[PDB]
Amino acid sequence: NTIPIGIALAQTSNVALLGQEQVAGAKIAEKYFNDKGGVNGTPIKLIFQDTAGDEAGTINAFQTLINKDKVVGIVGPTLSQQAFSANPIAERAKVPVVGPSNTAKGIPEIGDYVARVSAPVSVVAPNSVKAALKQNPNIKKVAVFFAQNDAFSKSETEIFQQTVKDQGLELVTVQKFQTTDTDFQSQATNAINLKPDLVIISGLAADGGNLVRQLRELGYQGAIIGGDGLNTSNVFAVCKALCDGVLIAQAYSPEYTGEINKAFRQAYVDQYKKEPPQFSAQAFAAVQVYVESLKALDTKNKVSKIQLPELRTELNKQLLTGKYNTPLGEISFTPIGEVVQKDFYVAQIKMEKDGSQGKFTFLK
Ligand SMILES: CC(C)[C@H](N)C(=O)O
Ligand SMILES: [Mg+2]
Repeated sequence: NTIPIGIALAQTSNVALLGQEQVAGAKIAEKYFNDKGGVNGTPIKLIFQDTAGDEAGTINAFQTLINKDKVVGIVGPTLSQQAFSANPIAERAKVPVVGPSNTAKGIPEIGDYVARVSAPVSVVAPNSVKAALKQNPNIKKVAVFFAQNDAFSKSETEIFQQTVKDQGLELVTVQKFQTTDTDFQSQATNAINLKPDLVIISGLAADGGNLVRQLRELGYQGAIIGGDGLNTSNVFAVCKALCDGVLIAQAYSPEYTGEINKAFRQAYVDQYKKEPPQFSAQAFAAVQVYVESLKALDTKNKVSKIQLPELRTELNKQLLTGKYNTPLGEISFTPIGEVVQKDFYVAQIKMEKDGSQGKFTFLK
């Protein structure tokens, strides 16, 4: 006997350039927690249902997990775009959802069954603008790009634009693109003609990487910030040496000294031969929230005897009250499921000259 927890992430499509790191973190969590006896001796069982890259696929994944797989709760989905469509399904069904990486404004507000462990754009994004200004205090002109079809990108770009204004900088253009575009020559040229000192990009990974590469190809030599959708080593293949120097805010640091981060990091590095990325740590934290909440609930009200609808409702109630020492740091939730988290960072892509290898360097 095991306790089923649903994992609904993008395992296919270009959205999997983000989702695959989340899957990796979830699997590390499953082993970590099951090796510790699961829920008071009862193992958990992660049930993975691929969402693919759109809303329909996410809705289908959620419905399958809820109805066929009888899960006690869901971790997912990957994108805020998917969450706004699918999370109401879980809300209506009274099944908890813990978002690992949905950072758009409004996610926890979807309902009483929706929480997230991922700090939102309003607190994450401004960090990278400040870091760019530290590296070049003479930045004056800023060009902004965003994916107009993606909910998170639209939410993130508003924060970047407001931050640019509040820092007293000149916003010289806002250019739009689609996440499915591969070519950005006209937008990139129109921005470059305005002589920006800083370029900020809110898109996802393939699109963001292609845009970075093209800006450099077209002669742009200024600073570049990527938003959360570029926050993956999967961009390295796309922009190669021309990824070098891109600044990306972080809601996780491998060097954070919390005991569980040490264990998570060691497990990750031993397997993948590089530092754990933010998305992996966030997925681990989401699974941790479920395991620790299930343990607390089970101690007070043995879960093997609770029928599923009540188990789901009691688990949701429990998780919202918990405090968790996770790889992300000490976190908890507001009464509506927003994460409470203290520390943020900025990292910078450092490519090797040949362009075939790189890493994220954390700024001090
Ligand atoms: C990069 C992506 C996972 C983004 N944080 C979102 O909310 O969709
Ligand atoms: Mg909520």
